[PDB]
Amino acid sequence: IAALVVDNGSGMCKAGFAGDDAPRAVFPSIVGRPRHQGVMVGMGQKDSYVGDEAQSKRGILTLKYPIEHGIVTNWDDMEKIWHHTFYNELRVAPEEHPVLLTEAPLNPKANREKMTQIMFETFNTPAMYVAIQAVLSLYASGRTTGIVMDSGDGVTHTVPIYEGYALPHAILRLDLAGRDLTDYLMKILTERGYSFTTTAEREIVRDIKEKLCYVALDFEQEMATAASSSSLEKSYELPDGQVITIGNERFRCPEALFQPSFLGMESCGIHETTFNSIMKCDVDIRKDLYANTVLSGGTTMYPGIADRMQKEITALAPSTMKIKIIAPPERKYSVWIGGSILASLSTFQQMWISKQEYDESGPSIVHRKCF
Amino acid sequence: IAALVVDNGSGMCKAGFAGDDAPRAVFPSIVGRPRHQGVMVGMGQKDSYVGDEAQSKRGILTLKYPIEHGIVTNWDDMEKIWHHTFYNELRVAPEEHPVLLTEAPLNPKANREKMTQIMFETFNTPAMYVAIQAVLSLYASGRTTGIVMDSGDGVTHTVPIYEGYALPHAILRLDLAGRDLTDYLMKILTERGYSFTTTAEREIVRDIKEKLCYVALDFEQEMATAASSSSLEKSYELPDGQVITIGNERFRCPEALFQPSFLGMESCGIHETTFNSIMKCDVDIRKDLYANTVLSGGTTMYPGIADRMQKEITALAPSTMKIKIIAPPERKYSVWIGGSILASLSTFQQMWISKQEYDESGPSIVHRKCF
Amino acid sequence: IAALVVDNGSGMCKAGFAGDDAPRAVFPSIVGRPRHQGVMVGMGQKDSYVGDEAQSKRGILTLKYPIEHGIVTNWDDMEKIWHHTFYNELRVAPEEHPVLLTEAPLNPKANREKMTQIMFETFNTPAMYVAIQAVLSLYASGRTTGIVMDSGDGVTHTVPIYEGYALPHAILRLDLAGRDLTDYLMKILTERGYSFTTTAEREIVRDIKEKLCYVALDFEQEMATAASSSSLEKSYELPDGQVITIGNERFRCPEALFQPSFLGMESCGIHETTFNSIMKCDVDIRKDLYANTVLSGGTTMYPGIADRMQKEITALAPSTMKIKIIAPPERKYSVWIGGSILASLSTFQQMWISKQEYDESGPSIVHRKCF
Amino acid sequence: IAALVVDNGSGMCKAGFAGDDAPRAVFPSIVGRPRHQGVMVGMGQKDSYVGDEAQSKRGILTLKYPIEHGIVTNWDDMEKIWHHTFYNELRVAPEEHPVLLTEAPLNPKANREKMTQIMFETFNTPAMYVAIQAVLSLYASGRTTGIVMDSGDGVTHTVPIYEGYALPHAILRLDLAGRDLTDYLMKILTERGYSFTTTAEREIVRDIKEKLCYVALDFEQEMATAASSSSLEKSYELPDGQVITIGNERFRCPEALFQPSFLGMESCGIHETTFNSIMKCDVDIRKDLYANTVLSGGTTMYPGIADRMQKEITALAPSTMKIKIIAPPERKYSVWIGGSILASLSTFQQMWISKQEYDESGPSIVHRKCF
Amino acid sequence: WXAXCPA
Amino acid sequence: WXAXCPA
Amino acid sequence: WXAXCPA
Amino acid sequence: WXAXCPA
Amino acid sequence: LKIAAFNIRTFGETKMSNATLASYIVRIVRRYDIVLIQEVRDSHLVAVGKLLDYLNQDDPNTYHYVVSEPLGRNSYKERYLFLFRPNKVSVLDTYQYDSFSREPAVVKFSSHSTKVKEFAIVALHSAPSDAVAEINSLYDVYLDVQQKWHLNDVMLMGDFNADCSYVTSSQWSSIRLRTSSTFQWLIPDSADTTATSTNCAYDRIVVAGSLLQSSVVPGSAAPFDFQAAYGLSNEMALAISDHYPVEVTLT
Amino acid sequence: LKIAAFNIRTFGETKMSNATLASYIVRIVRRYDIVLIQEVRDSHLVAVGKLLDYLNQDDPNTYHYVVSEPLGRNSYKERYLFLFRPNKVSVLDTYQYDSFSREPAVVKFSSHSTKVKEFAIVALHSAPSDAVAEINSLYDVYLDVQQKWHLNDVMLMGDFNADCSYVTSSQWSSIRLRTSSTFQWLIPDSADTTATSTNCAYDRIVVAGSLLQSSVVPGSAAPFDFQAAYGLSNEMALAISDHYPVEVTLT
Ligand SMILES: Nc1ncnc2c1ncn2[C@@H]1O[C@H](COP(=O)(O)OP(=O)(O)O)[C@@H](O)[C@H]1O
Ligand SMILES: [Mg+2]
Ligand SMILES: [Mg+2]
Ligand SMILES: [Mg+2]
Ligand SMILES: [Mg+2]
Ligand SMILES: [Mg+2]
Ligand SMILES: [Mg+2]
Ligand SMILES: [Mg+2]
Repeated sequence: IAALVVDNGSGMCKAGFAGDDAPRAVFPSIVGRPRHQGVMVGMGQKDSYVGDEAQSKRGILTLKYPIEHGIVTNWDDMEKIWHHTFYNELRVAPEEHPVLLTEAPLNPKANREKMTQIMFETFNTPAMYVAIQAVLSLYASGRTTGIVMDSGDGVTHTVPIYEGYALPHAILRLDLAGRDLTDYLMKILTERGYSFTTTAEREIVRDIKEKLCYVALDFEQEMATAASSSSLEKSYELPDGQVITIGNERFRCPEALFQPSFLGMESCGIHETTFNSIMKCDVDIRKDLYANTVLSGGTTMYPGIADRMQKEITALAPSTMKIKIIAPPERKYSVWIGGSILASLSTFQQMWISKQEYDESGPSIVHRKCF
Repeated sequence: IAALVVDNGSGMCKAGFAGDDAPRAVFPSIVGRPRHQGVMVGMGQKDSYVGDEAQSKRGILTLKYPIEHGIVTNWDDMEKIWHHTFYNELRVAPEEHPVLLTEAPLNPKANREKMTQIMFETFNTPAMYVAIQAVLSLYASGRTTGIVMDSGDGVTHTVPIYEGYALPHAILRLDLAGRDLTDYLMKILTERGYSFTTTAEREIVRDIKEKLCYVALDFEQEMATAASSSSLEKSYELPDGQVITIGNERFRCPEALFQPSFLGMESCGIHETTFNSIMKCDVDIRKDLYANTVLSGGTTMYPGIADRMQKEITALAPSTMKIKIIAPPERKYSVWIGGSILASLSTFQQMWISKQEYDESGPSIVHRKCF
Repeated sequence: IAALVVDNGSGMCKAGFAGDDAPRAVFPSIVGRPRHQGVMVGMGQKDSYVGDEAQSKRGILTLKYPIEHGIVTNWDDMEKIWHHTFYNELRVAPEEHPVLLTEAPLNPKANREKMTQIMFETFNTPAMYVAIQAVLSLYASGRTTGIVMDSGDGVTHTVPIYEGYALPHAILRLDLAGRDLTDYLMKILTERGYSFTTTAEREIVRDIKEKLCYVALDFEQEMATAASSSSLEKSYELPDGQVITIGNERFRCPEALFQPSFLGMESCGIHETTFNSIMKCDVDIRKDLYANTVLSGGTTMYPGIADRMQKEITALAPSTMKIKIIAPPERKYSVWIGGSILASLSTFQQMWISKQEYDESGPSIVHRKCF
Repeated sequence: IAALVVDNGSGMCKAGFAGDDAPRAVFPSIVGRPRHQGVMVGMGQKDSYVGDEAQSKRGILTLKYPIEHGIVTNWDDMEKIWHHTFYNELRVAPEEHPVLLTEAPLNPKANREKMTQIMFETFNTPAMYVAIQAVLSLYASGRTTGIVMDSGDGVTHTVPIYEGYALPHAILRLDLAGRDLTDYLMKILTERGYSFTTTAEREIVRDIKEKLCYVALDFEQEMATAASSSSLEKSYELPDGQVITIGNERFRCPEALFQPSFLGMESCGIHETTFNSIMKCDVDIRKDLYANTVLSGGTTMYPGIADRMQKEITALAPSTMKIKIIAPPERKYSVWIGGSILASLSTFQQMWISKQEYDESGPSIVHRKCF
Repeated sequence: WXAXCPA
Repeated sequence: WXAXCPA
Repeated sequence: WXAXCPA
Repeated sequence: WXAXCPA
Repeated sequence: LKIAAFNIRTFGETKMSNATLASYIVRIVRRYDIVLIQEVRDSHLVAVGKLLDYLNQDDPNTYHYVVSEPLGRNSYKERYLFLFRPNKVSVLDTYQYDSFSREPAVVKFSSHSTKVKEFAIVALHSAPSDAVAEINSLYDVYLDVQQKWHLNDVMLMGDFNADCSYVTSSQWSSIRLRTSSTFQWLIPDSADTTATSTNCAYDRIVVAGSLLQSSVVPGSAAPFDFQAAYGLSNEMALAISDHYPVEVTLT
Repeated sequence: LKIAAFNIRTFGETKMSNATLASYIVRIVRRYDIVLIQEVRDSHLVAVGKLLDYLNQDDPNTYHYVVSEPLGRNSYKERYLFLFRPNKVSVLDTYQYDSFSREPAVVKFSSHSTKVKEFAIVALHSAPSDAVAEINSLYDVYLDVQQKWHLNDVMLMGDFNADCSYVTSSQWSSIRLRTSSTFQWLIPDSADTTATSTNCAYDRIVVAGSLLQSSVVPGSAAPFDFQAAYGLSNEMALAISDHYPVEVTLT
């Protein structure tokens, strides 16, 4: 009857029912196997821990992310996390109602094919559909035109849309994302005199990233203040019990997006990619695209990101133009919210891929019937 | 009572009722079909856009002109625009009252036959009439004697009328017109350093031509002045905000009207064609044509065209001659006004061709009762 | 005595003396600068590498092409290439003997003006002449009438010449070329599962195209063959030792030439452009033009390009027309071969542009005494 | 004016003149404070014994290592180790000629900051420079390309260098080193029956490791031969007169380098961390680095280590890859030998940080000028 | 170029 | 992935 | 048209 | 060190 | 089959910083095929994985872990550990408690080597200030086991905080285990079960079931003086824990 | 003030492996302010660190140590281990003398309790083969310290291995010790200074200086029979050493 909107991104997974305004199941996309053989009290040998259970028992479990830059490298673990998100969290059998998936654009064709095969056989859902994460972002904002900046945990991409018509030639994908920032923070904090190498220790670093780092309006101007002012310093407490001090390392990590040469990537900055995305489009739609820029993704929650991006684009773009960066609140859940709106639409009912279509045309049906 | 009058010329099309002093439905005769898939399913959209709809969203649509060189090419697309003007624009059913049609002279026989058939079959209009666009210009100016200069988007033609009695042996049809002028401006603007290759950009060029282009009295002298001064330069604003600089190309393009060899056309210039038309007439009436020379068509809006027109003719014509050029305002819509006056005339009512005549004799009646 | 000839253009550049049977200096026109800090003292390596130096060490340098789509964009890096070829590779002083340059038709006037200034100020060459790359191909094939297709790296242009007297109005230029094909192959290879992002791997993609890509006689039936077979899959060796397998992308990449809708380009296909160019010419000369259609450029080195075009033209052209495609071997250096022959001709000694002519009239002389 | 080059690393410390082929002052970096109040006949180091003198009296003294994992902890204790090096061992005034220092990569800023202050204040050296330990290894081998495997007593790191452009993002650091192996060998020997707890006993175990331990390629099977034969069992007499026998523990201790999980360290093995560093490099420089792999450090002259790592890498690396492990003889002083060659170079003179430059910009110049 | 294409 | 990036 | 011009 | 490692 | 109840003091990452102290604990646990570890303040299971890193380094299948949920909301989030060798004995079924600040945990092992094929183990470290409650409370808990699992023999240990003025003469008779002859107490009050010099029989080994009584080796139940056995002093002994292991031998 | 000399047979790590013997040696060394230790086979100073550890375990400055670099000419090299209480006597200066397998050393002592204020300690374990030859050169050493260090009283005492066929009557007159009455011999020859039953007086006590001869209490020079004083057997005594300590008292 209803529609199960599921966004299997990297870092976190969102699940819920169609029509709701917020996801009901958010947990890290981490699956762990028992390093040492043994059993739990009052329970059998679970043999796997998914989500918040994995972090609770991280000592006697391994930590591995099934998603790396929006690519499913292993499928035995992906079958587990899907199993966890249907029975243990949503507490509903998927065989009753169809589901909807999301994926990054320009993904390998083998990635989408295996998604269809697993779900139509392991779960046996009546219908299934795959949508671009960036496209669903526009539905949440309620607009029909404008570029979409989807900077997720593993993949950053821009999909310019004008009047509901996509431009496949204008899609640019960047592998620099929040995960690469976390690994970059380890090397920067090493210079200060703190060492983090453990996989379980990596999570603590990520918690520092989400609470202290901010993007300033200038490198040289603000860094000059940092070298001669202690006001920028902010103290933080590790779960172990010690207290550390973060100074000029606060601003360098979130600003690697604008200068990717710090990590060694030859790809241009995130502001450059957005600017290059529009320039590939035709002249007549450039006025509309500049006005409507939608920000999405977890790595867009840094304070001051809207001002810095607007300043960068304004310099590159010609003057006498109304540049506007749309960064509404609740943008972290923009991708899931759009999926709920699209699923609830009655017009979308004619786009579901049924079992009859899948069986006759094989698993490759997702390439033509679906986007 | 009321009679529809519609200018079926290429590019901009005019429509209205008999007796009015100004057309109400003016829109380019363009039709676009999207060349991209619709990723957004929120609205059903449309697979065809006609009139200002295509002009508003010409960024994505592939513009096509159904009428080329005063010739209908795609009859399937040609019928679509007629639906839009009757219902969406004028909100008037064609059956209620008759319609008036216009066309360029020396048109192929098949064009007249199928145009009338569409009126009788698809729109079942009780009565219509096809008239030469240049002939109607005389009625608009009031005078019934002189030589008319109609220079439309696709075809520029001449026809002499001396107190009526249009001469069929002195009509010259030249395919050089504003449409080829824009294509010529397409090539010359490459030399300055701007490219507008795509069809969507081709409409921007026409806007530049209608705004900055002007006719120089002496082509050779202005070449030297422009090559050593920036006074002739004028700036412009593109839709995307960029600014371009126009130098000698401002007046080189309109000057091609007198030097068709610049476009590779073996035909002589329009000023020489006007002189040649009068020569074919008898010497007794030649003195009359010089006194009455009216100008019509959109490509006559270039400033100084009237002054240049009288300068060239003075050279070819002998001395002590009355070289008078009549260039009234609104001459771009002069054909529409002439048709409106003719339709309102009571004597012309008996000259219509009715449905019963068509069924008895077939479409061939367009060449016996219709002129 | 012997005059230098340099077919300067995007990608490989060919330089040599007059009368030589093959260019002795071929190398990519690539200028790069390091993106990492120097760590070794006494290394002795310079801060700029061009030609083969950049190709060998492309894993560090940020390669930049001075010539894009036929127009020089960075004169600072561009001048280094000219300084390198004359001194480091050709081992000859340019100021002793005249230098001949080539450029694509329909280029910005500012491009030629700065090209002249560099010859007569930086190098001080006694004489210089710039020739259209299209007209040079006739001399290579020993013909005087016909159309050429110098599909290079940056620009594809067709120029019909009928026993001399090149028609200016029929010259068609299309931005689609070999470089844009590589970018398409970059995107389509992502679907299979191979990702190339930085400029360093862009050269790797180019080598793959030159060794595996080919044009199928038919397009629709070719895809069916790859669907039920694996004989079309060929293995390739990456520089790092990895093995990559090419699927149906072997023939899809060159297919963008005939169907520009793959790249979103609205302009007609490569075969339709030549048909458009022929129709612009007079009817009396179309019989000769159909027979003599010689090709050129490295983008036409794909196997099967001769048969595919002939089928496309034959269907488009009226029957009983002797459609012959002339694609002789060595045509990859067709532009340079004609220049060497043409320069050695005694008649060329009259239209050289000497330094005295440039001094008396400035750089503007290149638009008057030279085509 | 010579150039003093001192290793100042963990464990043994090397000091010698520039241009020499072998260090002269080699002695452990151990300083000790007298636990007992009494002094002996004509006794001059009453503050603390420093150098190998403390080794000869470790029974009375308590030994403390100023370097732990390549970072200075006791700055007061370090001031003695240099004062003993320059005066009682090297026998020259350090103020006469400047001194060159080495430091491990990814070190805390405070280690380099206080290093500059001590040199310019306590010793008043004319100039000072800091060079990465890994970089100097390549100079001794005389090559300019390849990776560096410096496995010292306190830290193990890999720094790939390609044509003099080291890659900052590919530097990897592993905390496990020779010192941790000695602790592991002590723990396993306790189960065997011989318990070592004192710092003097800790040194003795190190002597056992340096003489008997070796790497076995077939570690997964060697323990079967060890458990079924006494041939692998060797006897080394202890200073107290008890002769202990080392059985399977002979090869298990060196195996901790490849299997860090034996020590509880979750980081990848030494063979794996080399591959990971290469995986982070560019594709086009991947082939060259495989051929040139240089082994350095004191934990590398284990017999058979080159064969084991070569076999390990060729399994992970793609086939048909020339994997060459360059292990020059006398690699225990590769870091110091490279320092002498760089110091004697004339070009390196311009990179020295003069005392005058230190005064104006303070100690903060140590990162602006150096790496 | 100067307007249309990227050059 | 399968070539370029670490995936 | 049908011969001469493109129409 | 100052946090992670013992130094 | 050597079964002991070792009451480690402050088991966590803090004690894992030292390496020598962890080495001794590794030596102690290897002595017993089945060993009970109580008062383990670990919350993320970091410390328990370190043991199996050392304990199972020789072979992955050398020991198995059976740990309980963080039911101990009082101060530290402690949890019980049931370290047993898998090829001596195999776990069949277990469940949590079903009156206590720390709920008891019951497990069942299949001991093929000993004559007792099936038996149940109850672990309970109690509150020192509330000693009177659980001791009588578990007597009713004992009766439930004999019907829900139909096991005649049920084995009891734990840190009951007994003797040393914690329990007096008035409440000695209040213990149903003392009154009932089936719940014979192996550990006499004279023996010292704590690392300190003071005599304290905090732990009490209780064996129930007629067939279990013949299974226990007479005279084997005695506290472990690991301080003297390993030649250690008082401060290192207190560094490990304030309590002595109390073993039992099954034949 | 109490001074004694104790020769330990092969003082090395082989002896403190035992603990009972280690307990014994601490007893004698605590009985005297100044003790002379010879035959120190220790090379890396492991033994001396453990030895004074039992002496300064409670008060860090009960005893202070002075150790000589191994001066053995042959392969066997010994050390001149010194142990003194700083409160009773302080070290003023030290000197290593330039004929002997191991050259002797002399030090200055400030004894406020005794009548004499500065006296010089000369210690030497003689070579049994060349005992007669080397003792004569000590007279020149006695001549050495009286002007360069200008001490009127010098205390020379140690294991010179005299009598028991090592020194006969003819060789007794050869040495200068008995010839000059300035330095006088104290320890009786009939008394046995060895742990063995044989009456061999290997330790010789030589006192020089008018002030110091008045300071020494008459009758205070006697062997310490630790075998009988502590109630030990012969083989236990032989394990400690083959000699008996010799002690003198200065008032
Ligand atoms: N203001 C203007 N200035 C110059 N040219 C114009 C102007 N307005 C229209 N034109 C040209 O006139 C052409 C057609 O105008 P018009 O004659 O009204 O249409 P039709 O050809 O149907 O009669 C267009 O192609 C346009 O280029
Ligand atoms: Mg996402
Ligand atoms: Mg018209
Ligand atoms: Mg070319
Ligand atoms: Mg080192
Ligand atoms: Mg306790
Ligand atoms: Mg008791
Ligand atoms: Mg005697």
